[PDB]
Amino acid sequence: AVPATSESPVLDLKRSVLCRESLRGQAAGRPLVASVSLNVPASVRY
Amino acid sequence: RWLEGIRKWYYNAAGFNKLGLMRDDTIHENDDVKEAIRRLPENLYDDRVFRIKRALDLSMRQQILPKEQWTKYEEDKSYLEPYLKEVIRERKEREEWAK
Amino acid sequence: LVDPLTTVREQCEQLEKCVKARERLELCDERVSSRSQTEEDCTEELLDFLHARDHCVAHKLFNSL
Amino acid sequence: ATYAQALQSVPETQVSQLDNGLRVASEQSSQPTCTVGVWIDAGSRYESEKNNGAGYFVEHLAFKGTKNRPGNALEKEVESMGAHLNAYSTREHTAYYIKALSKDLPKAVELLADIVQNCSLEDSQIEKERDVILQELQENDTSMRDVVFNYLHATAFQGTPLAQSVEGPSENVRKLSRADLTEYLSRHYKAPRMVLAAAGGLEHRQLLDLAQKHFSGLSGTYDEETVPTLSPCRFTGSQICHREDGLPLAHVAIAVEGPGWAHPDNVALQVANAIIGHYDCTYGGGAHLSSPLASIAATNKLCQSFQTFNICYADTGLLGAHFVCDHMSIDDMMFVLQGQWMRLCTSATESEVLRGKNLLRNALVSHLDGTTPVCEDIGRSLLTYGRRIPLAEWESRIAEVDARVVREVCSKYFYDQCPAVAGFGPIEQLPDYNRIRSGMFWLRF
Amino acid sequence: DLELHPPSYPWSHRGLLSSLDHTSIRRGFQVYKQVCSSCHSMDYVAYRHLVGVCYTEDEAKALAEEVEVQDGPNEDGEMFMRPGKLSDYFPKPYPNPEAARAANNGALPPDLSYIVRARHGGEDYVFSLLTGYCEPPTGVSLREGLYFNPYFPGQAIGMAPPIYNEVLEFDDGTPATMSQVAKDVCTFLRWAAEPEHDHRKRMGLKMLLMMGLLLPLVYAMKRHKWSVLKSRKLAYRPP
Amino acid sequence: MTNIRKSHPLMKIVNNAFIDLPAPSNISSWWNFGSLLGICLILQILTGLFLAMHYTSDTTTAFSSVTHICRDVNYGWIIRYMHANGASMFFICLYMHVGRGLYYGSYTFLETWNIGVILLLTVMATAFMGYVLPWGQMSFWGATVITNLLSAIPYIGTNLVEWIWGGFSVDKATLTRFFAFHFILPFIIMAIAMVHLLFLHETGSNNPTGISSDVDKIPFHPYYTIKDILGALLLILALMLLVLFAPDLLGDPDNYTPANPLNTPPHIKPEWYFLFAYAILRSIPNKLGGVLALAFSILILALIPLLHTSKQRSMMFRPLSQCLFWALVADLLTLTWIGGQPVEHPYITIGQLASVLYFLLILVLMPTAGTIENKLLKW
Amino acid sequence: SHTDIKVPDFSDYRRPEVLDSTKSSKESSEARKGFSYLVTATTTVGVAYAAKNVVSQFVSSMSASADVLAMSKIEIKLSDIPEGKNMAFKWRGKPLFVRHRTKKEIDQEAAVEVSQLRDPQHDLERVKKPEWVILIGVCTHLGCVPIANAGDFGGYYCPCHGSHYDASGRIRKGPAPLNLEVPSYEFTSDDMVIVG
Amino acid sequence: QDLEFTRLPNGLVIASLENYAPASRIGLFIKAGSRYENSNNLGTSHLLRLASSLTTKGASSFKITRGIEAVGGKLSVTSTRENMAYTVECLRDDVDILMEFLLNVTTAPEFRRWEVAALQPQLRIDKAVALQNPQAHVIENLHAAAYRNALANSLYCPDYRIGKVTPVELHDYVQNHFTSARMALIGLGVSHPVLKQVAEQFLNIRGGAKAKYHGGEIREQNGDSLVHAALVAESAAIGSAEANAFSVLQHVLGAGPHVKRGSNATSSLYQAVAKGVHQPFDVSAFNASYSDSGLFGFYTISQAASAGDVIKAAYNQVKTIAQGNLSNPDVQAAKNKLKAGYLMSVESSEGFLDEVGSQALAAGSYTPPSTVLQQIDAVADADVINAAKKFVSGRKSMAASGNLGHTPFIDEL
Amino acid sequence: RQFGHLTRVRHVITYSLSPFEQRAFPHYFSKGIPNVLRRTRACILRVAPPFVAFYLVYTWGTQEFEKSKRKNPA
Amino acid sequence: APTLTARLYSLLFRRTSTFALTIVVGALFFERAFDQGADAIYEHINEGKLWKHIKHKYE
Ligand SMILES: Cc1c(-c2ccc(Cc3ccc(OC(F)(F)F)cc3)cc2)[nH]c2ccccc2c1=O
Repeated sequence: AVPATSESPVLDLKRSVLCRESLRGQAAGRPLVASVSLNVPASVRY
Repeated sequence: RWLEGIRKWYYNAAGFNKLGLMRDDTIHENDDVKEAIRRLPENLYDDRVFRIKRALDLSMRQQILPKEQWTKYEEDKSYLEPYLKEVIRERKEREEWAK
Repeated sequence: LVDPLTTVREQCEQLEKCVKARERLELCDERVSSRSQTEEDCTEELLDFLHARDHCVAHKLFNSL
Repeated sequence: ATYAQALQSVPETQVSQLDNGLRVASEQSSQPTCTVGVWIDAGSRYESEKNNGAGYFVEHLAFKGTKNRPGNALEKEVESMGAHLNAYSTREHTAYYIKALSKDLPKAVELLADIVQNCSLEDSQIEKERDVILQELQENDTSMRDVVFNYLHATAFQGTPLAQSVEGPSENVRKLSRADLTEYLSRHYKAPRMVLAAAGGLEHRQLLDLAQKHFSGLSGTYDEETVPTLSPCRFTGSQICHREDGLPLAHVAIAVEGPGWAHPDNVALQVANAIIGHYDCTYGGGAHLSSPLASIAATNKLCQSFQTFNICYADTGLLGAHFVCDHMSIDDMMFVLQGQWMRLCTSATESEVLRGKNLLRNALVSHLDGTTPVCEDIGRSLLTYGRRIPLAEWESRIAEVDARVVREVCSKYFYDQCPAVAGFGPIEQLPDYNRIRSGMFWLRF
Repeated sequence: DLELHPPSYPWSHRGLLSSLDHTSIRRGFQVYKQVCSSCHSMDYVAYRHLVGVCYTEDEAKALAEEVEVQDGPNEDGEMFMRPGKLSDYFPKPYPNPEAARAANNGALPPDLSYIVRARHGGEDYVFSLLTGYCEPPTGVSLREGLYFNPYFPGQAIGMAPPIYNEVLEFDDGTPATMSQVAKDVCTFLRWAAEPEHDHRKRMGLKMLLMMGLLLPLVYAMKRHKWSVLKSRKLAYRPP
Repeated sequence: MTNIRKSHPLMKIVNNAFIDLPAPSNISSWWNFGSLLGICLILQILTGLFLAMHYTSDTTTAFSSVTHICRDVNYGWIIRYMHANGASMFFICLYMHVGRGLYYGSYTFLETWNIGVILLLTVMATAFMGYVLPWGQMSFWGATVITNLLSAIPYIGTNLVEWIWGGFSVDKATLTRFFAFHFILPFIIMAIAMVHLLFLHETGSNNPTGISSDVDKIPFHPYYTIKDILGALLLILALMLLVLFAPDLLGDPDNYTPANPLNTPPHIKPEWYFLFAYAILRSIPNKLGGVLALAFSILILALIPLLHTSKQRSMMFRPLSQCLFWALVADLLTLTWIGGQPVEHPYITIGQLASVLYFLLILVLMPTAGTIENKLLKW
Repeated sequence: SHTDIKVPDFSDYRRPEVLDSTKSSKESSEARKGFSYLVTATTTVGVAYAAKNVVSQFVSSMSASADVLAMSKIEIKLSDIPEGKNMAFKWRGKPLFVRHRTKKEIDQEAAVEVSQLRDPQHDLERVKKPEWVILIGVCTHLGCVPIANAGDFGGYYCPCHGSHYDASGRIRKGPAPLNLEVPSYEFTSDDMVIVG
Repeated sequence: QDLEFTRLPNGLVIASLENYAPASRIGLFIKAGSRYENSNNLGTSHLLRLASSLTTKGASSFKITRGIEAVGGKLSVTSTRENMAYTVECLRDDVDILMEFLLNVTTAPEFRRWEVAALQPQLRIDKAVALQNPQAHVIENLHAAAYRNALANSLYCPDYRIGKVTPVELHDYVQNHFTSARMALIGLGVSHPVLKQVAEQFLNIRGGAKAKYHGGEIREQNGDSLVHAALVAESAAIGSAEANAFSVLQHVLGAGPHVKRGSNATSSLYQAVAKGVHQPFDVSAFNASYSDSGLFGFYTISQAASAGDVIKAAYNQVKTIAQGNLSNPDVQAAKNKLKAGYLMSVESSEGFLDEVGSQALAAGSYTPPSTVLQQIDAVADADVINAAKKFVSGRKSMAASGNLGHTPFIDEL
Repeated sequence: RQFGHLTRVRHVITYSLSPFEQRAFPHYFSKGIPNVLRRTRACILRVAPPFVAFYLVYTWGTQEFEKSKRKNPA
Repeated sequence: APTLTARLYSLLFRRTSTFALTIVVGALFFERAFDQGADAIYEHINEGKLWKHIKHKYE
């Protein structure tokens, strides 16, 4: 129904990490999930 | 030596410096020049791209830079020489080999 | 019947540029008409005169028509 | 047991006010969990050039200790009660809030109050958060979406405070003293500019009380001389074209000037935007997608992604689209997108407007799910509209829009109007402004 | 062979937007009629051409009726002679060039249709020739019937001074001085050679006005479109 | 896709050649001349076709049919004078066009350039045969003199001339065939001009700096569509100023007395745009020598690229060259003047000097100028 | 940062309507567009005017010239054709017949049994004045010229294939399919007929 | 209104809270995750997830898209290792249109050769995008390293198999895994009576190995200047009491940020690591738990050159928890965090649907939140030290990605 | 070659205004006049000399032709 | 009230269809106005000279 939070372009250079303040919240904690949709950009979760 | 009088004169009369161009920006591109340009590092390419972009945009407006901004005769480093010299030196060699 | 043309040709004739040119006319008039055995003529001097006369005539004649 | 009905018995929002003028807003349900916090009419639009990104600087400092809880005391205490403490700054709105056990609402509201009012802003903590912003600024440089949008603003509202980025220029980050921060704070963080909003299991009455208990010291005294007012912001039809052929994909962002928060036209525009829609290469839809922009982009690999937006500021906004595409496709993306604006403007169908309606109905109903979205809707609505608009009101404005409205409204903003364009990356193909501008009308209409 | 070029007389039609004086043409026509028609021809002008220019339809019909012209055959196979219509051209003096030479001592009188156009100097030149006839300069003996005119090439012409005072009475009663007679006939010989003159100049003025409108308009359209690029500022912001 | 502009086999071609074509940002007014030449060509063809609806190529009727156009055909005059001043405007546009090419070194685009040389030659052939069709004095006598030059050629020369003529003199056949050639050639010009652009669009345009422009290209539409309209508008002002205020200015009076194989006009000379090469012919005393000089005075154009010595492409940054070029221009203006004068003193000498100066500038001085300039940059 | 990019000052270039940075451009949007499109629209009206004239002339050229118009009509003095006589003229390179019909011939063509005619065209449907019948001297069969006052109907007779015509110029006998052609004419007075 | 629950004779669960909201979420949950792929059809379930909206018997591919979109609806398909979840959302008045679609997609896909062929490249795109998150590399690797079968299966189809998943495999997979005995149909904003009746009439479909933990390591050498690394031992299975112990141990040690831009002053691991090494880094306890098995450990993100120090530091912190250092205040914090986390996770009507349906498969019925918090309280400090003890002495699985030149091997640790 | 495949360019920003936000003739005479003069000076000593020379060769030659066609006083 | 150029825009120039109808109408009027007005300018400049002026003397 709603568009996703970070849209998904393939072939598009990655966003950088240059401090602890951006890193924390990255370390994985639960197993993987994958959703695909009709509307909403496809994403991968812990 | 003593012709350096004319050189400095010719330079200012020629007048490409008024567009912030350096001498090698003005070199007409044949195949040797193309290769030499192709062999320039990021820094030197990007500068050339800019200086021309700058100059062409000035050409379109029918203007020149402020005199402070003009390429000073002495500050005109001959950036393309090393690359071009070798591009040519190389070609002359394969030409020789074809006999 | 007076022609305005011959009026103005007179009027113009009394100007320094004209009077000097007809003097040029008259010198050779009584140089060739005085000398004999001389095939040289004097159109050139008449034309000098007419050029300067008729320039002036032009400037003023059409007024009368 | 119908939809029309369902709307009717959604919990109402409680609206109250303190002496100083702090508004207190609440929506309640039988809920073990809640969210509460402070929304403030403060951001970059309120900053000058000399103190730009102060609001952002503070955001870094906000959770770093208070006078009552110095250093990591505030952190530890939120952590140990299982609470989640969070913040955000836009060009118009700051917001700090806390996700908590319903039972811990009191301490929740105490803590929020400790952050806003009695913020330490330690010398060394400033100098540490100084480097951090600089590095965040650097990471942000490698986000093309981020950059293109910053640029759209910068060129759209050039020579105003809306042209300003939230984060501030690096020059400021490097130079902003602790003096500048405390001055910014006292000038902008005032009770009539602020709203305390909460959702979950909480009797409204309790919140209002608690508001009094901890937010009573908040000042509402702008002397006549220095009353922060938002001068309108002039939009300019313009282009900013940062060409960097070295990057793999082109970002383009193009907008006309939108009406801004207040205006009812926003509703019909949202309908129209939903028609045109959004896309990326991960979508199931393909050719069969409903939106012609989406189906055409999909079938012909024009772009990797796109969204329509309609960003609202005070009395202005950015209504447009952003797309990310191959360096060869910028022309074809721009042509179909502008094509679409014209088709709605001139010749929208009923069925497709019905679709737009249904999308937007669905959109904002399922958005407001769980306490944080709802808490925020309260907090922000109070700042933007001066009130929470009930869902049933949204639905009344939505039912109102037909084909005729979508045509008229879209024509007002899109048809034969100057856009602002930002492109970033290998944009050598990205069409010339004159060509883009001529693409805003049909010589057939 | 020196050369004296004519001076540039301030004609009623000299200027950019100046028409021919049509009353002058009507007189000048008559100076062809009564004087040159005998010697010269004017093949490209017919009786009709005068209508709406110097003569009414009916006047021009009468002028046409006043002349003989051959027509035929009739069914018997004979060429007869008849009164002119508007559709008849101004009729030639002789049957051919050779016959015309016989009549004028070897000289062929040029057709006058285009004479203003076909001689450097135009009406200035013809007017100077007609009024410039003079006695030779001293030193000069022209041959037989080779009269002296200072404006003719080689300075010797085989045409007797054709105009003099009162060589005709004008329809409108203008005092027929030699100069006036030459002015008028030149005005007509202008129109002979270039009937478009007036219409052309009308178009001139309307063109100058339209261009006056469109040139700055279109220039502004150009500057408008181009202003996107003209204004633009560049920045090289290398990493 | 849906851009029919890019899709449709026919529209694709127009889109690529007139709309989305990358043109340099900075091209000057000297680049307008291509467009303007096109317009001149269409202009000639329309006016030409309309004149041909009323003209006849029989020697007896020919002169009369043209005057018939100018007297009795509705607006025949404005059509005829437009066609004749249009031929002038063609040559002005051509010479400015070629001038641009020389100064800015556009001739480096060799196929484009040579096709240009062919185009030039063809328009010359067209305009030569055009001026004959009225069948006035200068038409007829001009045509006799020039054509005849071919007789200078050893052996075959004299035959070839009578073969062009179709008889022992410029008469019936000559005109009737000159009508046909004159009619068909513009169409061939049309074709060759398309080949001209076919080559152009492989590289796209040069620009005044002479420096490659792919860093600052703009689409032809709207920038150059708007400029062309403006250009064309200024072209139409030039044309109509001649046609409506001075139609006879650029031609010759003798072309208003019919062609007479007896009476020879005082100073026979072709129309102004040949006068420079007419003078070059008259420099050289020997006839075959003067034919080969007049031949070389045009074909030398196809030599210009080989003679190029500068390391820089354009003359913009090249002062000596600029001067020699402006010399060469003024010299050409002198040859034009000299060509219109009688073959007498002092014009004979001036001419000789001018003709020497012409070939000297192209073959020797301007190449040298190039190398000096170079040595002065330490090129 | 990219956040250090600020857009240059365009004030020098701007319209005064949009110089005021704290006001909405949306006021002047109606107007600024108006001024610009007016220039466009005005220009088009100018060029319309021109193209009309240029096209109009070129089309005119192909319409009949002054000389073709001058052989368009013919002026025939009626008082020069006596009663009973057929006078022929030359018109459009064709013989043109103008006949003074007598009191007798008027009554005779009016009484003509019309349903016997190969080509009807009643007399009063072929004339303006009954004493005058104007016809082209071109026989409708194979284009010969009929001779006045011969044949079975005392009108015209064409010797080529035996075409007999009456005093209204109607076909009555022979192979001719149509009546002799009636030209466009008018009487400009009691004396004058203008054919053409 | 509170939750209703049904288990038909055919094995199928229906659970549904009618809450009279304006929106209706329905979810069909199926034991059809990646784990039920064998070594022959690896990647089939991934194609199957991309494959909704492909023609069905009752609706065209066009109709599924256009129809759902018409009403503002949404259809999504989510996969873990153990289940797949087909979810429809819509305004409440259109549940039976979306329900028609849901049934068609799951009970009667046609999987036509041309459609299925056409869709293959989506595997590359989908996977490609997904693997942009480095956490996805490491977790997929981790499972591969730790298991010999089933739970080792990547969720994303292996490269070799792209272009090669057949119609027949898709049919086989649905026919053998999408069965009444394997499915739970969950709902908000819908009456239980008519869900039951739908499930009886349309979801009555006839029915159809243990995951052996192995312990290995897998190391992607790739030269980023950050090294992602995860170290785990076998944890307890979901549904067991011991599993609650692990959840608590996770939250003692530290499992995610609470305050934005915060220092995580209560996170035991974060602090353990922050003392050793100062430059950009992050660490969390990693806790997975499945029907057969579980993995518990930690995930580091460290500078390439400090990966050694960070992993060792982190492991050491677990060792002192396992030795015995653990005060009630810490375990109280951990429980409060966990308790708060659980309630918050089921706060949205979205997360709730995931819990209801999630439990419905892996256990008998719905456990109310109140019972669950009680079960977290039921964890003794004793059980937490056992969880840590189990981890330190358990056989290890490891996975790393980055410039691994200073990343230790398992045997190096 | 089509827009999109012309050349490689890196790190160049271009700011520009819509034609409807700006004027066609900013500082048209104020700036125009001096720029024309600058331009005129810059080329005059390269362009003008040859035409001066033409003027001279021309006016000399013309009246030399006239003079030589007069009679000589001897 | 917004300005006159603005009135012109919203009434005549926004819809391309009205823009074109405007052009054709305006051209019709421009045509006659300009023809009539410019002819005046020509005929005054050439007072008494034109057949149109001296017509009356022979009728
Ligand atoms: C193509 C091009 C032009 C350019 C050339 C001509 C015209 C007017 C014109 C002439 C002949 C025509 O006949 C045709 F093609 F239709 F069959 C049509 C139109 C207009 C423009 N001008 C340029 C200017 C600068 C750089 C490039 C070009 C160019 O490529």
